[PDB]
Amino acid sequence: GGGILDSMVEKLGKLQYSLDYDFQNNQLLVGIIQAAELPALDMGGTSDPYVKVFLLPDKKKKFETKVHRKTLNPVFNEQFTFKVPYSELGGKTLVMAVYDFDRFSKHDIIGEFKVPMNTVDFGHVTEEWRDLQSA
Ligand code: NA
Ligand code: NA
Ligand code: NA
Ligand code: NA
Ligand code: NA
Ligand code: NA
Ligand code: NA
Repeated sequence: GGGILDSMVEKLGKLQYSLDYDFQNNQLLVGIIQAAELPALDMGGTSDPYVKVFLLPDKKKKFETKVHRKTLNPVFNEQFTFKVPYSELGGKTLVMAVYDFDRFSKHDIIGEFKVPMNTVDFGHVTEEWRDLQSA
């Protein structure tokens, strides 16, 4: 069953987020809440996680949480706002990507996932845990 095991979702941790569309101010609100069970490094190391948060296909610069040093279970508790009228949302996709900050080399991705806005349930707050997907 090795081929089948290789196809399984790898244990790269999970991110909890929330989402709500503010119809008063016409903006998408995103909560980056916390991550859990991020993978250990070699030599028993922990990573320095942060999250990038952004819409596709939009080309504007990505939002980022603070970096949380030396933790596999960070609590971010950050909010981000996207000023996009509802009518223009559905064709877009929200991306959340967790990276390992390093000062001296490329920041390795830990993993990512995507939320197409056309299967967002508008008008109720969305909150879930999502397994980070390999990249
Ligand atoms: Na696997
Ligand atoms: Na694998
Ligand atoms: Na493999
Ligand atoms: Na994975
Ligand atoms: Na997983
Ligand atoms: Na995972
Ligand atoms: Na956590």
